Amino acid sequence: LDEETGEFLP
Amino acid sequence: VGRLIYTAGGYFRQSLSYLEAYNPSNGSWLRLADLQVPRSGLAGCVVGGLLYAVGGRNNSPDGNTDSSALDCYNPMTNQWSPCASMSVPRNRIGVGVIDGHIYAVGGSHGCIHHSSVERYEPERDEWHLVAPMLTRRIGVGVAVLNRLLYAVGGFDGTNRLNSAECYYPERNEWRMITPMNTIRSGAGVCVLHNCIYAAGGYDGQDQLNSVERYDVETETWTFVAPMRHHRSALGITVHQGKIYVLGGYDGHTFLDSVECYDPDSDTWSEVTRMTSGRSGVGVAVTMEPC
Repeated sequence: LDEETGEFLP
Repeated sequence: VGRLIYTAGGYFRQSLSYLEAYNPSNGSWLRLADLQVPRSGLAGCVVGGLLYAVGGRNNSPDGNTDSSALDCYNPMTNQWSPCASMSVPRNRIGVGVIDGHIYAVGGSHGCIHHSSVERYEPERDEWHLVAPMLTRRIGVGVAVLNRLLYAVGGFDGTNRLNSAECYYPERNEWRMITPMNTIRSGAGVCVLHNCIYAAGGYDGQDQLNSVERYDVETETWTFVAPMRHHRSALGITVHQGKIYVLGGYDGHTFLDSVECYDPDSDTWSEVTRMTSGRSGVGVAVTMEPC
């Protein structure tokens, strides 16, 4: 998880 | 006067194409024409009454495409029209407007972290690169005060930043300014009265709810009242002397709360909720669609 945006990277 | 707070795009599970507008006069929300491509980490701005969506990324189930796109929404027609694309994709971009010209600041392209900056000419429909920032910045907060462009915080690919710099257009030059008291990436940065506000963000450990403002004359950062919710990757804009922050990520859920800062009383209050929680939206204010 991108902790700044909440986006899942894989 | 009939202006709305537009929110474009954002992220929840995937990048979104929503365009919704909030009316502070009556508290109503309107869903308008979708973006042609879903984008999160984009920026919104307004020139000549037209809304612009700049950069971002389509984080989809099948793809992760950074965007160099510039798209223009017309409230009169409720339609999106593409414009000339930027020189490079810019995810988690910062955007400011000086004298009808759109400045695109920083952002990421894959694992590259931009220091580059480029300037859009609406009537000529042209982008041109200008002087790059002193620091590479993604998730950078950008605002304009007294026809000067400020780039606040962000992430340079190694460290989150409390540094900030100012772009002086007549000299095509960037200068560092006083650094913030708090390291901030993904904060909401706007201008209210004679101050640049930095709200929320991520300091490397936790999402922030603190807010500090920069007095360009005294060159100091001062904390004001904190937001009710910790949030990073929030939307932010100013409307009639108040700051509105929209959504973001608090480390647990994607917020739908919209908080409002009154500088006369130095207080935050929740004024509405978005139709759904999301982060990484692009926010701007212009006339209502009709």
